[PDB]
Amino acid sequence: GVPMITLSSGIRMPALGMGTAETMVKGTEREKLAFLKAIEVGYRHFDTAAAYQSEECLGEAIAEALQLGLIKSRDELFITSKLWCADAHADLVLPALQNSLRNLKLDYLDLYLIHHPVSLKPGIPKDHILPMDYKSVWAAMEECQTLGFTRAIGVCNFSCKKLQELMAAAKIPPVVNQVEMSPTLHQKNLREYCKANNIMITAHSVLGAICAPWGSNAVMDSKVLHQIAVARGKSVAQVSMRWVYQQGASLVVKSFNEGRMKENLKIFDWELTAENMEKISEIPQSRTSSADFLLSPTGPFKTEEEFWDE
Repeated sequence: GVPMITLSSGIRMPALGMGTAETMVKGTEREKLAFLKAIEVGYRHFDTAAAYQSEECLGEAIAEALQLGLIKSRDELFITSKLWCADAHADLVLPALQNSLRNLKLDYLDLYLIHHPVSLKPGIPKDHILPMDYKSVWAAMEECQTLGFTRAIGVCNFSCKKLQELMAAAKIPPVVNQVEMSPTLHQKNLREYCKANNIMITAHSVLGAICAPWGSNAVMDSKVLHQIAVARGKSVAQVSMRWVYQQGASLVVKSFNEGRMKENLKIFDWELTAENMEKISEIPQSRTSSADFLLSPTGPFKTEEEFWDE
């Protein structure tokens, strides 16, 4: 099945997880049925965020998955949620996590991440984007683990530069850095630093977010990946996701239909040859998921090069 990844703290992590559609609107009951279907197919790692108001759909799906005997216990699952920038302030982190736990109908999370390396004024508007205090927020994240409300803590979309900034006063180092990674964004430099510090790389937007406004077609319409997919008898989607795992990375994928989420679990039964990786290593680079919704002429980051340090 899905291999387990041993994180730096000893916590086991299912290498392949399923995320939630990045819609900052309410949750549909078709989302809940998709989560329940993933559990029935064989997914145990699920990745949500408080910014998408879809946690209650995952909480309902977990509850019904236990009712239907699909899983026998909650400790069979690896639930992850993220801290929204509006609550990315010291005294506001623990109320934020306890709210996500009440929405999820859970008592603890398996992993708690910081969504973006920025803060927001508690109330996209560009006047509200505020520079993050990495030391005080991470200390609150560190307390969230000590009190038992989460088993591990991490970060999302953190550059190698900003990681060292958070690693300075860190008592509990980040276990996971969830960043964009695909055959069009190799992240060699970031994966080089995280490997030497035992930070796990979890890849989002493995397919370039073809369905989102901030996405592109650089992965799904790649004629390089098409050629490999036919040689190996796979789809373009499985070639990209196999590449991420074969680089020693975790990955969260968004599955809107039972056809794809059944095929996604088959990336662990085959292997890309040595050339296949060399032909992919020379693919031109293009970052899809842009933080231009977080770029403010008044805030900490005003260009794409400052947010990503590239």
